[PDB]
Formats: sequence, C-alpha cells, structure tokens
Amino acid sequence: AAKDVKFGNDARVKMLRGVNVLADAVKVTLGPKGRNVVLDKSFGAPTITKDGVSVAREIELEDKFENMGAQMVKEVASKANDAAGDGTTTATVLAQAIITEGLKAVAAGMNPMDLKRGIDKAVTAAVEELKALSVPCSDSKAIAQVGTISANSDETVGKLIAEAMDKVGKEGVITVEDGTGLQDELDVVEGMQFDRGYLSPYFINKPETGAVELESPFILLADKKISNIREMLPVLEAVAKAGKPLLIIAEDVEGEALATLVVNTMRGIVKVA
Amino acid sequence: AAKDVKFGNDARVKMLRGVNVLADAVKVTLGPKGRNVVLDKSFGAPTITKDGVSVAREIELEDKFENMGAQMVKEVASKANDAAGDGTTTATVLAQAIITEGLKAVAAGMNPMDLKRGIDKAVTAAVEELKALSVPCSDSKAIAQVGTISANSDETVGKLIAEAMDKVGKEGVITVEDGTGLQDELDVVEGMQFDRGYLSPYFINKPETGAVELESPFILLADKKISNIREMLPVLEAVAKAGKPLLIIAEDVEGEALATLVVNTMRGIVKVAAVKAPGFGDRRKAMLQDIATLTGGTVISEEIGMELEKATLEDLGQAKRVVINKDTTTIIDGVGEEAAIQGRVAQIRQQIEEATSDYDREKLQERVAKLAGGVAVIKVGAATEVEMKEKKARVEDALHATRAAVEEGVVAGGGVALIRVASKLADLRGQNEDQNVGIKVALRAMEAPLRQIVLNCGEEPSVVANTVKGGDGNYGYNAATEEYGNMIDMGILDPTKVTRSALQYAASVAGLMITTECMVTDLPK
Amino acid sequence: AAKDVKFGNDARVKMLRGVNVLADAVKVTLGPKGRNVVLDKSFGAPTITKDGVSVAREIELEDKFENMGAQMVKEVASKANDAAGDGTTTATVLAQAIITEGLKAVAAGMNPMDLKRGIDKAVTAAVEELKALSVPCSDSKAIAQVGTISANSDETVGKLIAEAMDKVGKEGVITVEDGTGLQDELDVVEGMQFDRGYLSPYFINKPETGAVELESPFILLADKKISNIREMLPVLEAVAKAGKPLLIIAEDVEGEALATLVVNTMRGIVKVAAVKAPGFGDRRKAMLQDIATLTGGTVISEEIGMELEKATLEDLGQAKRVVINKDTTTIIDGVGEEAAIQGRVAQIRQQIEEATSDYDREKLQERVAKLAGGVAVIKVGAATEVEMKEKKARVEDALHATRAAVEEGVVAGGGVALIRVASKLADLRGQNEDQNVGIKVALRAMEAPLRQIVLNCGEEPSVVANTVKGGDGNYGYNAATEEYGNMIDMGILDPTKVTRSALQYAASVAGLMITTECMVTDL
Amino acid sequence: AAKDVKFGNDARVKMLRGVNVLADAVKVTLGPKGRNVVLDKSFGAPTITKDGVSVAREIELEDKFENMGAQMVKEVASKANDAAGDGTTTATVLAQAIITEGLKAVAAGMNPMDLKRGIDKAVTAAVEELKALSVPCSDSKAIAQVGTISANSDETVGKLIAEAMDKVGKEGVITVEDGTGLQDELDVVEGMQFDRGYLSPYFINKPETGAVELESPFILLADKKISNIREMLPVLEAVAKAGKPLLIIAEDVEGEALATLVVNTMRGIVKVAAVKAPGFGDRRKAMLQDIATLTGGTVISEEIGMELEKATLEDLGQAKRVVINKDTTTIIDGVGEEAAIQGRVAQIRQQIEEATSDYDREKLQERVAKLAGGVAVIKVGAATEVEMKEKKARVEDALHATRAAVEEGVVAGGGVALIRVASKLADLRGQNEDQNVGIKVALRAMEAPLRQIVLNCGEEPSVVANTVKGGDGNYGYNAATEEYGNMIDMGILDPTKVTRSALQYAASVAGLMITTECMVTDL
Ligand SMILES: Nc1ncnc2c1ncn2[C@@H]1O[C@H](COP(=O)(O)OP(=O)(O)OP(=O)(O)O)[C@@H](O)[C@H]1O
Ligand SMILES: Nc1ncnc2c1ncn2[C@@H]1O[C@H](COP(=O)(O)OP(=O)(O)OP(=O)(O)O)[C@@H](O)[C@H]1O
Ligand SMILES: Nc1ncnc2c1ncn2[C@@H]1O[C@H](COP(=O)(O)OP(=O)(O)OP(=O)(O)O)[C@@H](O)[C@H]1O
Repeated sequence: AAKDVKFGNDARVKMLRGVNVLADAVKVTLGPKGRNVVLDKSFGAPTITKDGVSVAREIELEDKFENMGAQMVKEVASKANDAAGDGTTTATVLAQAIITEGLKAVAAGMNPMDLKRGIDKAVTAAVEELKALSVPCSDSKAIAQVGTISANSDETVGKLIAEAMDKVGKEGVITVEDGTGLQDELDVVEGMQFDRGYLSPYFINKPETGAVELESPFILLADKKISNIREMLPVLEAVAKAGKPLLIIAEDVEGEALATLVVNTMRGIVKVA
Repeated sequence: AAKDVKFGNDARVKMLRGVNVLADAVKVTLGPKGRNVVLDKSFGAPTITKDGVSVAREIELEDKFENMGAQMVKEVASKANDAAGDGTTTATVLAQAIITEGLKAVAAGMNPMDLKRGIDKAVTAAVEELKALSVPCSDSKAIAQVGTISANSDETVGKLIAEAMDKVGKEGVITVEDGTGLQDELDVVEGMQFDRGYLSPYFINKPETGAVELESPFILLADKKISNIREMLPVLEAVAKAGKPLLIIAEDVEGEALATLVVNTMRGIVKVAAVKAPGFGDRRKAMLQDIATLTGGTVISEEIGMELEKATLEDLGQAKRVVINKDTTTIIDGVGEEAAIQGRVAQIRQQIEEATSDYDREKLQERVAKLAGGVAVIKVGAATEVEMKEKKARVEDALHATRAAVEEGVVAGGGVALIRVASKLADLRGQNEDQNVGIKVALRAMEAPLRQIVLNCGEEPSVVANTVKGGDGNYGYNAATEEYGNMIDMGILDPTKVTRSALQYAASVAGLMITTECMVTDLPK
Repeated sequence: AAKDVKFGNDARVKMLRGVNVLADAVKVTLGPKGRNVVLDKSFGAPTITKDGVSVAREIELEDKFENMGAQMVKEVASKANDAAGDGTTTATVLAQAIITEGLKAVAAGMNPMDLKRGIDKAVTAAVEELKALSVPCSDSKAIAQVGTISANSDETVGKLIAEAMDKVGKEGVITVEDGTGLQDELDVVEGMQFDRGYLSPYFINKPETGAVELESPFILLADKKISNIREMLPVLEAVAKAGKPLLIIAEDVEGEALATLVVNTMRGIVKVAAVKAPGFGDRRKAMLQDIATLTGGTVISEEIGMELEKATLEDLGQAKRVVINKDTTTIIDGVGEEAAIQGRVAQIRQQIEEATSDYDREKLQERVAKLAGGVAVIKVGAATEVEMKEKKARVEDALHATRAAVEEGVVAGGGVALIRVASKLADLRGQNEDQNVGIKVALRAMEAPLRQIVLNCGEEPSVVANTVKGGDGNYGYNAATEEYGNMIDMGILDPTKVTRSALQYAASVAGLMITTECMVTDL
Repeated sequence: AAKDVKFGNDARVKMLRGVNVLADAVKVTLGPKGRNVVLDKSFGAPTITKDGVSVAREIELEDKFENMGAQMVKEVASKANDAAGDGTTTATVLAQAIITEGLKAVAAGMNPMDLKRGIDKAVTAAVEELKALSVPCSDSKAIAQVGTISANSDETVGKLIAEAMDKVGKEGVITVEDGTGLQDELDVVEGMQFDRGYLSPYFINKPETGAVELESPFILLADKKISNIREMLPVLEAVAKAGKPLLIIAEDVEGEALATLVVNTMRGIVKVAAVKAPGFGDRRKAMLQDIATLTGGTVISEEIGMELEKATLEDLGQAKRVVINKDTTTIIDGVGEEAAIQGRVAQIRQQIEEATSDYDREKLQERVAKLAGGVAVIKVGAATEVEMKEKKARVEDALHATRAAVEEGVVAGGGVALIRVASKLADLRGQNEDQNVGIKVALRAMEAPLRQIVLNCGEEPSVVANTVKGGDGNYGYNAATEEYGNMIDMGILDPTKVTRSALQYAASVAGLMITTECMVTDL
C-alpha cells in the first residue's frame, strides 16, 4: 500500500540507530572472550550462541528504518560470510566503526560522495597493504592452527583438516561426514566435484545443513534441457520401484519440470535433486 | 464507497506536497554524483539504487491527494522513459521546477490557462531551439560515449554497442543475450524484427526483464483470427509431445483463446506466447511469407482454405531464439535456409523495381532491409549471474538510448543543453503578463537539472550555473572530475531525443496539472 | 513571554485573514445601501451602528497574527476618524484593497519596499490631483447635500446642519447632543469655545467618546497659578455642597497636588474637571475676563487681591452644560447675564475700533466672532436609546463632513473622485518596474470604494465601475436611485479633506503592511 | 527549581535552533531590500519596524534551551546598539554565521577553545585591517550618503542630517522627535547638553526607549546638597500647583529621602526627574550658572544665601522640552531670555580671552561650543502612528551612523569592507590547526552580511559574493540598482565604528557560544 518517505539526516540517524543495534548485538560476541547472546526461540529453550551469523540473522527491528539499516548491514555481513566462511562479527564491527564515523562526519557537513571516495581509497590501500603483509599458509602447522581457531579453538578439528589437506594436497577435495564411532575417522576415495547449485531451494533435505546429502542414490546424466516432466515420468517410476534417492544432471531445467519436482518433493513420494 | 473532493488552492497545495516528495526522492539520484536511495524491500535486503525509475516506481504516499500528485508526476516520468529510454530523473526534476514555479504563480493569482499557454509556448520554442542545437551522432565515438554514459559510465557497454552499431549499420537490429564466458561476445546472424506486442502481460517469463525470451521454440504463422482454442488444441498437444516453447503469430486473438492460453500459462504445462500480425492486407501476407521462409514455417489463412486444426510439427516454423519485447518481437537464428531467404530477398527487390506507389515501395524496401541486414547479438560476459543481469539491463537501456541518439542527434550532456536553450530564448515574450510569467517559469526551470546535478556534487549550484551560462557553446561542469570544460571534448553527451522528450512531458504535465482545480478521490479508509 | 515567530507568506496570509475580517466588518457599512453592525457591550445594550470607526475599534481577534493584522488596519480607521471624523469606512476599504493587491504582487515576487514607494508616489500624485479637482463648497445647499450624504441620505440632517452653519457661520462651533423628543431640534444659544484639552486622561467620563460632559457645571477661573492645596480646598469645600460639578480653567494643571488625591477623594459621584486657558499673559487675562463675564463669574489675580478663600458660590460662574474634548473645549450654555454679555460684546467692539495693531485687531476680531457666533446645539430625536445613539453618530459624521467641506472643499461622491484621479494617473511611472506595479496597485485599489458601494447595493460592481470609468467629469453611479448621473448635480458630494485623508492614511499603513516578512507575537 | 541539563550536541542543536530563529527574524531586515517585522504589543498597536535590535529584543522562545541561545545572540544586537546604534542586524548575522560554522567545526571534532582563540585573533586582525582601510568622512556629502544608506535608502533623511551637521557642527547635539506634519522639519533651536544620566531606573517613562521626556518641564538647579525633605518640599509644593513637570539638576541625588516617597506620593500623573550635574566645584558652579541663565533660573548656593523656601515659580527656570538619557542628558529648548543668553555667551567669550590656562581655556571653549551649537530638533513627518515610529527609528539609525562616521570614519557599504579585510587575512594563521580552522570560520562568516543583503534582494548570493571577491578596492554590488560598481562613488558607505563594533561583539559572543558543552535551564 502507501509508503513512507524519509530523507535527510533524519533518515541517516534512523538508519544509524538500526545499524548500532545490530552491530551491538553481534559485536558482543566478537573474539574468543565473546559474551554469549541468547536468541529467544519461538519453541523450546532459547538458543544461546556466540555465533555472529546466528545472532545477526535473527535481528529485525520494530521501526522500519532502523530495521532496514540493520537489514543492509546484516546482508553485507552474510556476503562477507559466504565470500569467506568466517568473520561476520569482524565485518559488522568494521562496518559499524566506518558508518559511525562517516555519518558523524556527514553531519559535520562534509561531502558524503567525497567521504566515500576517501573511504574506498583508504580501503584499497589497505587491501594492497594487507596483500603485501600476508604470509603464505602452505605449511601444515598453520593450517591446523587456523582450523582450530575457526572452530572455536578446537585442536581436533584443525588436526583433522591438516591430515585431510595432506591427503588430497593443496587443492584437493575435502568433505565432512558423520561417523558412528566416538573416534574421528579419515578416508580417501576417488570422487567428483563440480561447481553447480540446486535448481530449487526446497531440494535441500536438511535446511540447517544447507546441503542435499543423498546416500546410495541413482544418478542420471543428461546433456539436454528437461522441458517436460513426461521425460522424467519413466525415471520417476523406475526410481520409485527401486526405492532410492535420485540425482539429476541436465543442461537446463524449465519451470514445468522444476515445479513438478518441487510438488513431488512436497508430496514425499520421491527424493529428486 | 463514498468519495472526497478537494478544490481550489488547497487541492493544488496537496498536489504540490506530493510532487515535492516524489521529486525529492528521485532528484536525490540525479547525475553521476547522485546519492543512493534505499528502497525498503518487503523481503530480504532492501534494494539500494541510483535508478530514478526504481525510486519513482516505488513512491506512493499515505495522503490520497499527495499520493495522486506523485502518481501523475511518476506516470509522466515513466512516459518519458518509454518514449526515450533514459532521463526519468531529468524529466521529474524539470517537472518539479515547472510545477513549483507555476503553482506559486497561480497562487499569485495569474490565470492558470494563460500560464500553461506561456509554458507550452516556451517549451515549443525550446524544442525548436534544441533541434537547431542538436549535433548528429553518426560517428562511432560519440555513440560509444553515450552508451557509456547511459550505462552509469561503463566504457565496455558503450564499446560493445559501438561494434554492434558498426555491424548492423545505421538502422540495424541489436539484441542483448547472456553468454557463458567472462568475456563479452558479439555475433551477427540473420534474423527478424517486427513491431508487435504480446497479447497478455502474463506471457512474460521474466517480469523483471520485461521480454519473453524463448530458446529453440516452435513458431506458428497464421493470418486468421484464433476465435476458438479448439484450433489451438492440436497445436498444444503437438508442442506438449515435442516439449519446447511455443510462439504464435496470428491476425487477431479473441477473449476465449487468450483466456485459455493465460490459464494454461498459470497451469505450467505449456509455454505459449502469442503476438499480433503486423502490417495489413497484402503487405502483411507477404511479410508473413518472409517470416515463414526465415523459420521454415507456413502461413495459415481462411481465404486460402488452410486451417489451424490441421497442424503438424513440420508445418510450424522454428528458430534458435525469439524475444518478445513490450511492443517488438525479434527472431534470432531461424532454422530456414539462407538460400531461400536470399531468393525471397531477390523477389522483393524485383517487387521494389516494379513498385510504383511510394508507400508500397518503402514497405518493400524496409522488408528487404530487415531480411538482408540481419541481427547482431551482444552476449554479456562477466563473472557472476547477478552482475550478468545488471549488465544485461545496462546494455538494454544503453542501446535504447544509443538508438535514440542515432535517430535524431546528440547534445552536450550535463544539463547544459537546456541551459543553452534557456540562454538563447530570453527574449521570447507572451501575449500578456500571465503568459509572460509562464515563459519565465519555463525558462528558469530549464536550469533545474544542472543545478540539481551540481547540488548532488556538493558544490554551489548558483555560481556553477552562472558560470555555465556565462560560457557559450558546450562549456559546462564535468561532475565526474568536478572540473569545468567542454563536454564534447571529454565525452559527456546526451541524446537530443531523451532531453527533448523529458522536457516535453514535464511541460505537458505541468501545464495540464497547473490548470487543475478539482481533485476527486475516495475517503481515507 | 514566549513569542511565536512567523515568516514570509505564513505571516502574510495570517495578516490578510485578520485584515479581511476587520475590513469586511467595516465595509458592510459603506454606501447608502450599507447595513448597520451590532456591537456587543457588557455595561449597556448592544449598539447598532453604521459608524465605520466604531466597528473597526471593536474588532479584536483571537488569532494573534490575525489580531496584529486587524490592529494595524484598525489604525487606518482610527487615524481617518482623528483627522476627518468621516470616511473611516472608505479609508479601511482602501487599506484592504492596497494590502490585497500588494500581497498579490509580493507573491508575484516583486520587491515590497519598492511597492511601498510606488504606492506612496501614486497617492502623493493622487492627493495633488484631488487638490486640482476639488471644488469649493458654498451656497449652503452644497452644505446640505454634504450633510445629507454623510448621514446615510438623511435630508433632515443635511438641512439642519445647513441651518446651523447659516446661523453660527461657517466657522462657528456646533455641538451635537442627545435629544428629548422624536424630532431633532436646533438651539442657537450663547456659549464659549477655545482650543484647549484636558490635562489628565482620568477625566474621561463613562462614555467612550473621549469628551467629558458636565450636567450644570460650576465654573472657576484663574490667571495666576495658586501654590498650595489649602488655598483652593475652601472653593472645593463650597463646591462640595454647592450641588454642581466644578470645572476649573487655569494656565496649566498639575497631577501631583490635584489629580492623585482628587481620584482618591471621591469614587466618581460628581466629577471635577480642570483645563488650560488659551493664550498667554494679557491675552489669556482677556479671554478669562470674557469667560467670567459670560458665566457671571470673576477672575482671581494678584493685582486684584481677591483670593479663592474669599470666593463664594455666587461670585463664581455657572453654566448649563460643558463638554470638554482634547482638541477643543467648549462651554455649551452659560447663563451669566444677557445685559452684561451684551455690554462686554460692545466693549470689545470699541476695543476693536480703538486698536490698530494687526495682532491685536485679529485677536479682538476672533473674540467678537466667538462671542457673536455662540453655540449651536442639535437635539438628536429618536424613540429609543439605540436609535438615539445611531442617529447621533450619523449626525456627528454629517457635522464632521460639513466642517471638512468648508475647510478644504468637495468632490464627486460615491468614490467617483478617486476613480477619476486614478484614471488621470494612468501614465504615472516610478524608478523601476516594481514601483510601477505598486502604482498600479494603488490605482486599482482606488476603485475599491466605488465597487464596495455598488456591492452593498447588490448590483454587479465590475460593470458599474467600468461604466463610471467610461465617462468623464463628475459623472458617476447614484447608488440611492441605482442609476447613472452627475454626482455634483444630484447632490452626492464628498469632502476633499475626508477623501484625501482616507487615501493618505490607507496608503501609508497598507504600504507599510505589505512589506512585512516576519511577525512576532505571543502564544 | 528543577534544572534540565543537556550535554554536547543536543545542547548545541537546541542553541542553534534558537539562534537561527532570532537571527532569521533579524536578518529578514538586512539591506535596502530588507523587509520590516511586525512586533506585537499589548499596550499599543503593533510596531512595523526594520530596526534589527528591536526584533532581536522581543524574540523570546518557549523552548528554554532555544530561548537561552536566542538570548545569548540577542546580546550581540544589544551591545552593537549600545556601542553604535546601527549595524545591529549586521552584528546578529555575523554572530549567526560564526556560530554556524563554529558548530560545524565542533561537530568535525575541533577544539572549541582553540576555535574561539582563532576567531578572536582573526577579528583582532580584521579590526586592524578596517582601521587601515577606513577613510575619514567629511565634505557633508559623505555625511548625506551615510545618513541615506543608514535610513533604508532615504535621501531626504540623509540631506536633513547633512544640514543638521552643517548647522550645529560635526560635534553638536541633534535630537530626533515625533513630527507634526507629513514632512520632516529641521529646527536649530537653543538648548543645552551635558554627559550625565538619571539616578534611578524608575524614572523611565512609558516609552521603552530608556530616555525620559518631559512636556514643558520646570527647571531647578543647585550646587550645594540640601539636607532635609522639608527644605525642598515647598519647591515641590510650588511645582505641585505650577502646571509643569519638575527636573532637578544637583550634584548627586539619593534614593532614600527622595525616590521611595516620590514613587509612593504620586501614581505617575506628572513626572519628576532628578539628574547629576557635570563637573565639580568651580566648573560645576559655572555650568549651573550657565544653565540657569539659559532657562532663566537661578542657582542656590551657600555663599548667596538665598534658600529653596524663598524660591518661587518665576525665580526658577523653565524649558519647552527635556529628554534625559543615561549616556547624555539634554535640555532641548529653554526659553530664558535671548538677550540674557547672548550676554552670557559674550561674557564667557571674554572669559576665554582673559583665561590662559590650558584646562580653563579648553573647558571654556567647550562651554562656548555647547552654547553656540544649540540643539538640532528633527520633526519626523508621517501620516500615521506606526509609520511615524518606523520612520523615527530609521532616522535615529541614520543619526547614530553619521555620528559613528564622524567619530571614526567610513568604509565601503554593503558588507564589501568585511569581504575585503577577509580577503586580506587569508594568510592569517594561529598556533595550531584548530585555531586556523577558527580563523577560516571567522573569514567565511565575514562574507555573511553581503550574502544576506543579496538574499534579501532575491539574487543568488553565491555568485554575487564570488564576483565581489573577484574585484578589489571599494568595488561591490549596489543592491538598490542590482548592479556592480564602486561603493564609494554611488555612496553606499558604512561607518567604520559600526562595522568594527558589530564584528567585535559578534565575534566575542559567538566564539563564546560555540564552546558550550552543557546547558542548564528550567523544566
Ligand atoms: N560526468 C558527468 N558530468 C556531468 N553531468 C553528467 C555526467 N554524467 C552524466 N551526467 C548527466 O547526468 C544525467 C544522468 O543522470 P542519471 O543517470 O542518474 O539519470 P537519467 O539519465 O536522467 O535517467 P534515469 O534516472 O531514468 O536512468 C544526465 O543529464 C547526464 O547528462
Ligand atoms: N446615494 C449615494 N450614491 C452614491 N454614493 C453615495 C451615496 N450616498 C453616499 N455615497 C458615498 O458613500 C460614502 C459614504 O458612506 P459611509 O458614510 O457609510 O462611509 P464613509 O464616508 O467612508 O465613512 P463612515 O462609514 O465611517 O461614515 C461616500 O463615498 C459617499 O460618496
Ligand atoms: N543600496 C545598497 N546597496 C548595497 N548595500 C546596501 C545598500 N543600502 C544599504 N546597504 C548595506 O546594508 C546594511 C544596512 O542595512 P540595515 O540598516 O537594515 O542593517 P544594519 O546596518 O546592520 O542595522 P539595522 O538593521 O539595525 O539598522 C549595511 O551593511 C549597508 O552597507
């Protein structure tokens, strides 16, 4: 319906209030001495965590403008997350510092475009200086150390990543699985990796894991577009008679086949990814 | 329900409040130093953009009267967008300036009808002066420059448009596609273009793209009206058995067939897109024969005896790709043999030779032109599918602005075009004091875009505008480097068509809406 | 206290709303078709008055900015009433029109100070054109016409004023008072007049007219200033049981040893007034002797030696009525002795015959003119109280208009003269374009009284104004007969002093009022 | 009382909002295109005034923090009016500009103490540059130009002031008073002036001007201080029925045995004033004798032996008018005897010829200068009351500007001089970077009066300021004709005292106000 327009330093201060709220919530958890943040869950016990990703993802404010400044900072925090894998709290703390001093400077009347030009000039110099300052991590010991630090100071995880990196070399493929035994296990078996995502987000069996894990599935290889699901009807019949998950590799998938597969997955009769 | 009327200067001030809100929101983004505007999205992250189109389309106010003043200015801004391809912010800034000074003058008691007569007199003189001031853009370098400026100062897009412009000549066909590689690609293949829109807006596969893009579709050619869908039932069965998108070209489509096809499209069982048959009579039939030759299809007519029910997969034409724009449909890499296309070209060239009527001869000439020149395809190359879609949109509207510059001309951008037009029209008078005030309103309001650009740069708009007025010719203020100079030397150019259309529609809405007294709307409920 | 501050067009439209309120209340009384306005009063009954200045004075608005606008325009009517006593409604309408057109021109972006200069130049030229266009008033028939037109087309009032000016002369004093029967009466009685005012503003009686009246006053005179209260207390003491209010005429009356304790002594049952004596030295002694002989009293002096303690009730003078005004103090009717009054007049006549100095001759001739003219008293007849006050106000307006006519002259009535002198100024130009716009504002506004008269008639004002502008000379539109004719020949005359003062004051105030950007008031 | 406490930028933005309110109300009156402001009054009609200091004074805001900001800026206009009487609007605009840019620099994180030091250093250097750039005023044509420009481009005012200084000399006393006709009148009458003030603040009359005026006062003089009230009661007693207000000139007047019971005795009908006598001993006796002869009165002394009880009304002096001000008390017109006044002037002249001591010669020459110069009285002609008050205020501003010009000098008008001395100070630097930022704040603020004048014209202030900065010398932008030219040649001149005082006071107050972190007020 009708929509509210707010501009000027009033909009900037509403937005700054929002980003201050979000950055407070997630910057509480920064570092190894990061204080716990409790996300009050709608069901059961409230989840308590020091995960900046988990804390940031849940923040949304009652006022629309504060909410939406928080939304932008959270979105770029998640952009730094999936770009790297860690450092959401670091990204949000840096964002809060830069935005606080920047909007304070803009309220002092300095030109925001020139101010941004100064900011990105300085961060470009910072990026090149950091590249010059960077130390290679080809050795296994620093690999184990960074794997430890990333997993909340767990030496075992960094260790396992170290033997995995030794096993598959510098640019090999490493995949995590669940083991029945209490001890950690490591194996090397010939496999495949190719960079393609799922057609639909509903194909994920575990939304918390974020990946479609299928055990003993039938894999179909196709170089043609699946325009109609009638091509997939005998495949569905065969995989339902056999009774195993189904994986499909095709050139393109049109709206019809994808919608039918989404309906089938909602039905619970086949597992098709 | 019941409805609330407001008239007099009260309605005009509610209207003015609304147009001030909308024009503020969109004029923040004017120029290359346009400040970001954040559109709060109902889901996920908000879209932060400097696109005056996106900001304007988003604005709607809580008060009905302010809302509807904003609706009027937004609608005429979008009208200038579709007419030209760019310059919504320029159109809205001009509209705000003219409307502000005009409503102020009307509150000073001058006759609104005479004031509008002054406004449209001044803008008619401005259009004539801008035509006189326009510089042709037949050269490739200014074409690349305007393609760059249209796509937010991207030299690569202007470069690609330049090579496509060289490929297809002065009036050729250029179409944007997506490429797999990170590098940009350019190809030239024989194709088709005809100016017809989709039957229904739901036929668009991508509402954000706005065009129906079908890859390897079956094309049906018909010269008869599809009154019943029972004629399309065997076609639907065949295209569902084959499993490809379907394109339909027919004379007319009635409510029954269109409704059934729309229902099928919500069903998701078939991809059917229908377009009208362009042209009329014998010219229509001949060009449909040309399209059938291009795609290997067959034209179905009631007068011949051929029926739509007797449809086989061989009879329908086929092509590698088709794209249906708002009112234009193009075909890329048709299946039909190039030798048959050359034979058809020779036949219509002999038709040109035997042509005696000027209209028929020019129709045959444009037919042989579209059959012989072909279509250039620019495949966007980048790393991410996201930036793929933004660069595809940038190439689209940049090439639209580029062809706008090509068809009419180009003038030194940065708003100095209207500045020079205003400086060269200071002596235009009106038949009385009211029309004279209208002239003065329009002349002082043509300086609004340059002032707004400079204001977004943070400088003082008054001194910069006075210095630009003091200079003569193409001398103005480069906002990008924040330095003065000649735009043509430094490649800051705007199509004559976009500035002319923006000014014309801004003056149109301002004159049409200054003379508004009564403002009827529903009660706030 | 906290001050609300408004800027630019906000302040200007609040001002204009207040001005429109006040000037519409005033303007519904303009012309012979003008309608009376009922003014509320708490102490007495409501007053149904057609007097413009009364309505203008009593307009006080709740909205403080509109209140300031109304007060500034009310100053126009007050100053017009001060200078002329008639034409307050014309002055207010002209002020409204100048304000409206000037605010339109300001909204058109024109410079307001230049508009004020243009308005003032146009009005200076228009006053010069009125002086050129003015016709002297004489024959006592033009006087009757002026009186009738000034009194809402009341011919009896015009004839009565004409008879009064025929009796006491064109410069003799005339006093309008409440009547006794239904009919107005003319009494050419013996009295005194002198241009002096009251010393203290606390001498104002219950009426708001500003002139204090005494019922059968007791007259005391002096040329040498007394020293102590105790020398003058016995006189008051005698007056304290005389029965008659006391009026003292002296050189100059203090506040310290008279005013404070004369306020503190009584609560206001019977009032005591003190006034200055005109002239100085021998002349002042001469007028004091003349007034004492007129009232039958005596003058205390150092040379005589007779003292206020020795003065009795019979020694001092007595009058039937005295009305004191700031501009001029007049003793209405003093009994004295008619034979003694005649003897004093004759003695002053041989004083004229003996004297040869120009100053002495002119002052003695003023003395004999004042003594022979006497006082004309007009009894305003009406059936009820509010009708009496309304008719008294109309007769007062007629009197002031006739006096303005004899002082300065007459022109065409019904705003025709302003129309003509505006037409004659169509070529007037200033230093720049904004001043020319102000001149045009003034010229357009000068048409406003005529259009307002025609509006009060109910006819279309624009066609009538265009018709009147079409002709020339004293041709205009008689509102009473709703038809076109010669203004002078049909008897509709306006005092040139009244019209000139109205235009000047409206021009000054409105040209100041259009130039305001800010207004500062309370919350 | 509960005190609201605000800290830092909250207090600073509340202050700035109040400052913007007051300084905008003031700044809409700047320049020849400046517009009047309507001030509400309860006792009288609203005053339409262009006087900047008045608009500054009656700004009082509801928001207590904004009120405090407005009061601190109002101090700028009040001090400018005190020192110079003109340029209050310029002072307020400069104060606003310094406050605005200094608060911007504070929000930029710079040290406010250092900003204040930089501002004060820049303003000291700018005052030196103004002294260097100042041109002496003479020829009586520059005087007319100064008067005209100071009075909103009123050439009649400038010519009248020029004639006044040509009559009574460049150092003679001139008094501006309410006129009687529509035209201003010049009266070179005989009077006295002396630099003394009123003893008690309860002597202030109904006008808020701070100078108490007396209508035909009665003069009493003394050199030896009296002891008891009873010795002086008969004099009052005589005055208590004389008719004229009493002005006493003595060595030093108490509050105990005069002021309390003179307040308690009368309620304020006729006012009594008491003032100090200039000089001491023989000099004080000499000026008392001179004033007594000017007014026709006598001086009581121990050596003479004549006592106040023996003094009568005829023995003491009398004047036509007296206006008493704290800075200088002037007797406007004392009748006395013209032959006696001439004889006293001649006697003082042979006293000059006989005397040879430098102090005696200079004081006797001051005596003859005061006696020969007399008093210039200017009757401010206007049609109505509010026009009279506005024109009187403008003529007062012109008078104060001309006096400042003859005291100190003139510079280019229209803020051009401030522009030039800012350009000459572009190389000025302080002890650190924050002081340099304060200097830049001051220099940018000196451009503000010119840009505000141009804004009141309605032109683009930035291009006009840049054009004026482009030129050199007295080249500026004549706002009246909206054209660029030599400021001296077309006569736009500003008193160097006015400009220097405005800059100094705006600098001091604004440099103090930019440095506030906290504000403590009521709830
Ligand atoms: N470097 C530059 N210096 C000066 N003016 C420039 C420069 N680059 C672009 N402009 C001007 O800025 C305007 C372009 O602004 P912008 O791209 O934000 O919007 P638009 O072209 O008016 O339309 P839309 O917002 O609908 O895309 C044009 O008037 C163009 O001439
Ligand atoms: N019969 C008439 N025809 C035309 N004009 C008339 C007639 N009678 C009076 N007038 C005009 O009307 C005005 C007098 O009306 P009115 O007395 O109500 O107003 P005023 O003189 O402005 O002052 P006030 O209302 O205070 O007495 C004058 O301009 C006079 O010329
Ligand atoms: N015609 C003119 N052109 C340019 N500047 C002018 C002109 N007339 C006056 N000025 C300038 O305007 C100022 C005078 O305006 P104004 O009198 O309103 O303000 P002020 O001197 O600061 O004090 P105040 O408002 O209290 O009288 C001076 O700076 C003077 O030089």
